[PDB]
Amino acid sequence: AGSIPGRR
Amino acid sequence: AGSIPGRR
Amino acid sequence: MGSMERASLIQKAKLAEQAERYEDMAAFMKGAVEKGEELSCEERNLLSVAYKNVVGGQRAAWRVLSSIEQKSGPEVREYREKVETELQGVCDTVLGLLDSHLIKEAGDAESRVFYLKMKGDYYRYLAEVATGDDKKRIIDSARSAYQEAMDISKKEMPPTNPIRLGLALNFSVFHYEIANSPEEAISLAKTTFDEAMADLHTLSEDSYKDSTLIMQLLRDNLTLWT
Amino acid sequence: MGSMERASLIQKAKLAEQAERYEDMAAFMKGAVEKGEELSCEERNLLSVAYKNVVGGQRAAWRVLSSIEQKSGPEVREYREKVETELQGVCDTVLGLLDSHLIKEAGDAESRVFYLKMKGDYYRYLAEVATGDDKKRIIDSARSAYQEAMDISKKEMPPTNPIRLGLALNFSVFHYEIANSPEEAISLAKTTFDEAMADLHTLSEDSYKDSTLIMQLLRDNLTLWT
Ligand SMILES: *Cc1ccc(C(=O)N2CCC(CCO)CC2)cc1
Ligand SMILES: *Cc1ccc(C(=O)N2CCC(CCO)CC2)cc1
Ligand SMILES: [Ca+2]
Ligand SMILES: [Ca+2]
Ligand SMILES: [Cl-]
Ligand SMILES: [Cl-]
Ligand SMILES: [Cl-]
Ligand SMILES: [Cl-]
Repeated sequence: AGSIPGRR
Repeated sequence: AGSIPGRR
Repeated sequence: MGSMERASLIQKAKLAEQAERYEDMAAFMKGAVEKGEELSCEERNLLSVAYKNVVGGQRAAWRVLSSIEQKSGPEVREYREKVETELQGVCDTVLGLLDSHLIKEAGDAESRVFYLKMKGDYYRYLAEVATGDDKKRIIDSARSAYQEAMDISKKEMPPTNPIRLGLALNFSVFHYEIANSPEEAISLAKTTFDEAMADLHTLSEDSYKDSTLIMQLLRDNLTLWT
Repeated sequence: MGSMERASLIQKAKLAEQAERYEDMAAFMKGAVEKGEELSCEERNLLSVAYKNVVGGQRAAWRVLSSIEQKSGPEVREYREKVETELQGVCDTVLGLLDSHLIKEAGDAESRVFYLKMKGDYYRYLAEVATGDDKKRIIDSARSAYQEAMDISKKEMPPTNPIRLGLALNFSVFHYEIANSPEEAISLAKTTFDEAMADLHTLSEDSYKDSTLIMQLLRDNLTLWT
């Protein structure tokens, strides 16, 4: 289950 | 120029 | 960081991100917040990205050690407790910045939803490692922060707004992973995806890209959950 | 780490590697060395891997900032100086462990060549960032450490020994990147590769794999340099 990815 | 890679 | 200029802290936080020095980036942005001034949209992103990276590495290390601990001297439990305590300190630090005094001074919907989403995220991270007499109160603190941000975002933001979409995505993960409510998780992700789909026709090509990227993350979770 | 058992420090250093917590791993192995006892072959690898990871991230961040600095307020130079100072502190810490008292107590060829190779590596890392009145003396300190390790390895180790091969590889990189001696670098890598090739027939399948892996690294550099 993926949350908003941290970095960019 | 590659040295010995650090981790494994 | 009290002796460094606000602009220099922001300047060095962007340099730290380029160098992938996320602990430095978080310390710079912590000093920028403690100057007492509200954060711009870009500055809010710098704060979020910095601490999300730092706590992300801590969570990954915690899960490695907790898995070894469960498979199994006191060394494994001691070191897991060590990483767990440092993770809780970072979460407490972010929650302290939001409480002093980012949230109370956030009047716009964009800023207030952003900070309340952060508050739910870092209470969710505390909930991932909690086992004692506070576990339920920590879970409710995450739910309460997410719910207030959800209420404002539904009233004040279009269904395609990236912050609104990311909020619903993380709140859905909270329902699935923390609150033991997989049906609530699936319903929120599905309703969020469908209402954003119907609003895509109003967007420019650049905003279209921003929204559909997060919509695919919702789709990924739905495929995993159904 | 003076209050923790030697075995617990070694135990937790292996856990830190699994969790990719390399600063913790280095601190654990620093405490293990400071117990005063010599290191086993495996323990020497734990020490080397820990600090090579920590300084590796510092070097990568230094090169990002130094590139931005060269493209170009004082923020970029200040932050580069900050990372550079912390990199030099880690290198000084490793060199202090080798000098107190790992090297003087290393009598076997395997241990002594290993520590002297480390000494050349961390003086080479100091040389990468040096610009002042010490730059030449730091370069000579790296050359002297590499040369002593080379002399012992040629006398005491077969040409296929992984430590001997890795020593020659890193010494060749020193010649190319630090000493401005690309012809010396190419000659050492070529002679090392050829003499290891002629000794492969003596090895088992597992030792064959160990040696040919490092031989390919020498081949990669030769392809890049010729
Ligand atoms: C809560 C939140 C954060 C970020 C976005 C967003 O616009 N994303 C996801 C990651 C981002 C890089 C970090 O800024 C790129 C696209 C939405 C919601
Ligand atoms: C100086 C040195 C170090 C390590 C080797 C070696 O056997 N290698 C390269 C990296 C290693 C993982 C770290 O132990 C795997 C193969 C040779 C020479
Ligand atoms: Ca000022
Ligand atoms: Ca003891
Ligand atoms: Cl510990
Ligand atoms: Cl305001
Ligand atoms: Cl700085
Ligand atoms: Cl001895």
